[PDB]
Amino acid sequence: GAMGSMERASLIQKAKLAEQAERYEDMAAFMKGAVEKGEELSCEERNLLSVAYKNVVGGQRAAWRVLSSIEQKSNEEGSEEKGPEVREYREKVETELQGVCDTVLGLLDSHLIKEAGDAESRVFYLKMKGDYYRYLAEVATGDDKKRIIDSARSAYQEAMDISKKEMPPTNPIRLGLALNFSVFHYEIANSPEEAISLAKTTFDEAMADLHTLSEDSYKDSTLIMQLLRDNLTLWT
Amino acid sequence: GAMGSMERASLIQKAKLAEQAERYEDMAAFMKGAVEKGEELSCEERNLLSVAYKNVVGGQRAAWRVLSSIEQKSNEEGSEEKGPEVREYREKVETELQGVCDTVLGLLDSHLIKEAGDAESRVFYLKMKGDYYRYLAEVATGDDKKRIIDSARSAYQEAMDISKKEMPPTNPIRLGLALNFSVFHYEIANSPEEAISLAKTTFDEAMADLHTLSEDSYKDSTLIMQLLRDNLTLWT
Amino acid sequence: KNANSSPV
Amino acid sequence: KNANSSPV
Ligand SMILES: [Ca+2]
Ligand SMILES: [Ca+2]
Ligand SMILES: [Mg+2]
Ligand SMILES: [Mg+2]
Ligand SMILES: [Mg+2]
Ligand SMILES: [Mg+2]
Ligand code: NA
Ligand code: NA
Ligand code: NA
Ligand code: NA
Repeated sequence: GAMGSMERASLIQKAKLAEQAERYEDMAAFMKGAVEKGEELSCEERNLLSVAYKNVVGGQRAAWRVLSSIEQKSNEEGSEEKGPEVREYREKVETELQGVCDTVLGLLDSHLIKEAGDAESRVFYLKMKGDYYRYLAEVATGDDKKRIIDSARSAYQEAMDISKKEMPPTNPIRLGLALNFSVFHYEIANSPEEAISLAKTTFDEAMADLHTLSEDSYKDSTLIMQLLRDNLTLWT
Repeated sequence: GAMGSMERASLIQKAKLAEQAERYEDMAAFMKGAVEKGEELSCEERNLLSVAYKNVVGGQRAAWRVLSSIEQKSNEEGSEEKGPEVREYREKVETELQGVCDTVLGLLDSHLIKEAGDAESRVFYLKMKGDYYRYLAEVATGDDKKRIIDSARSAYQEAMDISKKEMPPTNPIRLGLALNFSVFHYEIANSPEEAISLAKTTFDEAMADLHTLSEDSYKDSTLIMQLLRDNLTLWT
Repeated sequence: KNANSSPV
Repeated sequence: KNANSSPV
């Protein structure tokens, strides 16, 4: 890999500089290089890895949605035929998005999840696995679509089982996992009732645990609880 | 080139899709492919070329400024030594920025400027040449810095001479050229008085010509006049 | 985006 | 950015 010659610590240092510069593609390449050193990631390093790829794929997803919308309008009645360019360019962005998701899933499988023994790291990586299969599912249309969806569901479910056993209901990663699994149910699995039930129960169990938290932990947890509430407001 | 097999019209169509999707690197690659077909560019196509590269280099310039600031703070008294990583990563972004500027200047030299006979196209391309030498000048420190600055000045000056002879004072490209040449004087050439004089005279001569314009032309010209006023407010 | 998801 | 420049 192109980062093979750079020190692990220098890659982490440069990932933080890239974040400050909003250079998220660089940030992701630096963090991929750090993962490929083969050592486990600290909590801060896991967050850098996630932030980097979240921003890269987030831009790709936004572009794909713009192009898919244009493509859909081109297939409506009365729409003028414009040739293959819209489909071609949507496919270009789609293939690049799929490539990033495959890269992330590859890092999780080689060998971040295998070596993650603590609840916090294992849940973090399994949530990531669910997330990037969910992004693959957003664009899937072929005979692998059901398998992609089940891969997301399976990863989220394993993360949920560990998180419920080993983490408090206010833990921000537990909360973000539940938030994302609820979005998976609503947007991907055609299960809005399951999505709403999960968001409600997650919110209520966190509320009951806030009294145990310091001021700073309270702020971290309520930030994610507000996203659950925002979704419930959209959905009900 | 990688766009060599795609139709000119398809490249322009995809440049417009990339703009809608805020995929400016793609947009620039599509427009480079269109330029390399060897035909002159229409007014709309020149605008697509400029918008694409303006956004690509604009992100690079913003990142370079963040990293240069961090680097400068690292060289202040009492600052802890952190190794070569800040300089290395600033240099990485700088080299990529220089590469984009060189690409744009290469397109202007092969052969957009040579084949531009009309005032509007020739001024547009010479202004672009000044702009991308100005971006090179923003990061230059070596023995070529004076030559880079003079290359920007020379291109802007030729564009100014043509624009004053052949275009009305309200023409948006004439106005944008004067705006950018004034920024060159203030930020690059250490000539704030020249910058202020140019912005003032440009603004006043446009004001005197607004009465000739339709409502839509009036809106286009006053938009750029407001940027001249904004700079004068910063500078005086 | 159709719904809010986790910042990390 | 230190000053306003042209949108195109
Ligand atoms: Ca394409
Ligand atoms: Ca570097
Ligand atoms: Mg080492
Ligand atoms: Mg372990
Ligand atoms: Mg042809
Ligand atoms: Mg000609
Ligand atoms: Na077409
Ligand atoms: Na625990
Ligand atoms: Na260092
Ligand atoms: Na004229």
